Amino acid sequence: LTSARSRIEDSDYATEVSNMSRAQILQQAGTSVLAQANQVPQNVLSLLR
Amino acid sequence: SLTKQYLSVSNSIDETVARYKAQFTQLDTMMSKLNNTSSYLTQQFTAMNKS
Repeated sequence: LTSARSRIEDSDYATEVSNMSRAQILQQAGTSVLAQANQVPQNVLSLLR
Repeated sequence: SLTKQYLSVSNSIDETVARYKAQFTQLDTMMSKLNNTSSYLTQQFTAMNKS
């Protein structure tokens, strides 16, 4: 019964570590692309005159 | 009768001692399995964190 409960409940560290890595990376890349996106409109400002 | 009863009780006691020891042996085998598994899990965590 202990083994059965382990199966139903216990997580897998390997899988979860890979997941965390993927998440951290998506987050960092998102921050970067946001930095690039914020700039976009300012190309307009050059046409201020 | 009395040394006879001793024969009987000695025999019964011996059966019981074998039983207890056997239970302990099987339990320790289970320990072996779990220890090995957790140990390699631990090394994996240490390395992937060193990452």
